[PDB]
Amino acid sequence: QVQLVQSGSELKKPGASVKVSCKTSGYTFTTYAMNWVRQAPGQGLEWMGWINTNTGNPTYAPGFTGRFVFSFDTSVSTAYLQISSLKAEDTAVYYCARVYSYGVPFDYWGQGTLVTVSSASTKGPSVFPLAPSSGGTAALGCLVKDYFPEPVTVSWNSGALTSGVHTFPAVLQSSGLYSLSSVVTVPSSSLGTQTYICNVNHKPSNTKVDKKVEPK
Amino acid sequence: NVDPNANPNVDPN
Amino acid sequence: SVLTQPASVSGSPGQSITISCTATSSNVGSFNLVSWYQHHPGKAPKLIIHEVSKRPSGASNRFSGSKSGNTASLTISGLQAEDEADYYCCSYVGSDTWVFGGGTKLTVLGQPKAAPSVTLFPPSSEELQANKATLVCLISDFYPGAVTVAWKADSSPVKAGVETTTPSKQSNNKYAASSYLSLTPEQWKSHRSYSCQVTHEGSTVEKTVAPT
Ligand SMILES: [N+]
Ligand SMILES: [N+]
Ligand SMILES: [N+]
Ligand SMILES: [N+]
Ligand SMILES: [N+]
Ligand SMILES: [N+]
Ligand SMILES: [N+]
Ligand SMILES: [N+]
Ligand SMILES: [N+]
Ligand SMILES: [N+]
Ligand SMILES: [N+]
Ligand SMILES: [N+]
Ligand SMILES: [N+]
Ligand SMILES: [N+]
Ligand SMILES: [N+]
Ligand SMILES: [N+]
Ligand SMILES: [N+]
Ligand SMILES: [N+]
Ligand SMILES: [N+]
Ligand SMILES: [N+]
Ligand SMILES: [N+]
Ligand SMILES: [N+]
Ligand SMILES: [N+]
Ligand SMILES: [N+]
Ligand SMILES: [N+]
Ligand SMILES: [N+]
Ligand code: NA
Ligand code: NA
Ligand code: NA
Ligand code: NA
Ligand code: NA
Ligand code: NA
Ligand code: NA
Ligand code: NA
Ligand code: NA
Ligand code: NA
Ligand code: NA
Ligand code: NA
Ligand code: NA
Repeated sequence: QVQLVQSGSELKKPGASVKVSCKTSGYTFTTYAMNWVRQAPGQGLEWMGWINTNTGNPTYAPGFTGRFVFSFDTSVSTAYLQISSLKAEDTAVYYCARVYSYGVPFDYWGQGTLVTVSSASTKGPSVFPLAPSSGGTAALGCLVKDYFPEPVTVSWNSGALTSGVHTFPAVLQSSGLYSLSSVVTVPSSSLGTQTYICNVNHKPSNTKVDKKVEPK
Repeated sequence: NVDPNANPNVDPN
Repeated sequence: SVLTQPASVSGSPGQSITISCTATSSNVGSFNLVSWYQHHPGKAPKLIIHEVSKRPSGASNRFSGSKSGNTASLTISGLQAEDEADYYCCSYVGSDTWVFGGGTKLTVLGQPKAAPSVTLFPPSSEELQANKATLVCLISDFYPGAVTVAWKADSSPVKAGVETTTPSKQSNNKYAASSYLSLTPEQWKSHRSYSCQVTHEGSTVEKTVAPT
């Protein structure tokens, strides 16, 4: 079976370099061209160019002429994409894709490699309580502010409280940091007796926070 | 005109 | 893009839908090397049509394609939930180069409209005591998964300091989003109230909070 298998996610600072690999199997590598396609956040697929695997001649679309290099290593049937002097706007999922013929382009695709370029540095979150106070139920939560990189996970009362929990996907701020919130809906009658604690875990910074959320 | 069955990867020498 | 597609199309299960792809340049020449790709998020795109109308074995026979003039069309019949995805047309454009269309988001309307529920929290005293202030507007249980969010200081629009997420699919197949308004503590206390206004399918739900 034709397979194109790409290397894993990359997180880079501007100015850094990155090299994405695209390992093929199931066919003769030098028989078919290897193309590269990008998808930036909130954008569509964009054709970047291709390399001829018999001649080594690369073709770059405008927009990808200057800092991009297509290469390959026939000894391991692998194609590479190298980007010099990375920019924030290089942030995208990069795909390799084979062309079979002019009539049949991009018949097999790699699974994609996410390359994130950000000036942000690792940072644990600041956790603030979202104090309670429709109907007999009250909403309380935790604001998980200014962290990097993803991910964060939130539980409530060490996993004992699961019903009514809504943990929202993080917003990516212009500063490059993330913030998210988790909120739980509970009986208003319980606010006097039951303690509510959000358990925040940010592994990239080796930080955990248990934040007690009380009324007033 | 482009032949749809043609392979673009051919050595053009 | 060199190939123009509608940003979005929608249909109900069972219906047929068509997605157009119009060349804006004579670089396509005879425009007979048009292919289509289905793209589910986080997965590799999949070839579903090539040379305008050829559907390969291993692609669903509900996919078809045609062209008229410089407009190629993809048609999906017997619409099913798993057809929900992005769809891209693609053309050869001479001298061993290719180009993709801008993409079309296909929504399969598999459930009824659902208005968003909105919860708005003011800044916490702890954050205020750290000389920062964040309003938190949480938006849940809406369908279709598109909203726009506007903020107001009292009755006046506020655009500075607003960060809003894209909609994300919930486990119950409705959508959620959140929006954050960053203020100084002094801005927060200087107004009678702030409002988060969520617009969904032509109607608006607004929640208000006040320093006290
Ligand atoms: N593949
Ligand atoms: N590199
Ligand atoms: N680009
Ligand atoms: N290389
Ligand atoms: N090379
Ligand atoms: N190289
Ligand atoms: N390289
Ligand atoms: N770029
Ligand atoms: N063909
Ligand atoms: N593939
Ligand atoms: N940072
Ligand atoms: N996360
Ligand atoms: N806990
Ligand atoms: N997230
Ligand atoms: N731990
Ligand atoms: N609290
Ligand atoms: N053509
Ligand atoms: N199908
Ligand atoms: N599908
Ligand atoms: N595009
Ligand atoms: N719904
Ligand atoms: N508070
Ligand atoms: N505080
Ligand atoms: N909500
Ligand atoms: N706004
Ligand atoms: N669901
Ligand atoms: Na990553
Ligand atoms: Na650098
Ligand atoms: Na381009
Ligand atoms: Na070369
Ligand atoms: Na270009
Ligand atoms: Na924790
Ligand atoms: Na995707
Ligand atoms: Na086939
Ligand atoms: Na085929
Ligand atoms: Na669906
Ligand atoms: Na709510
Ligand atoms: Na803070
Ligand atoms: Na404006």
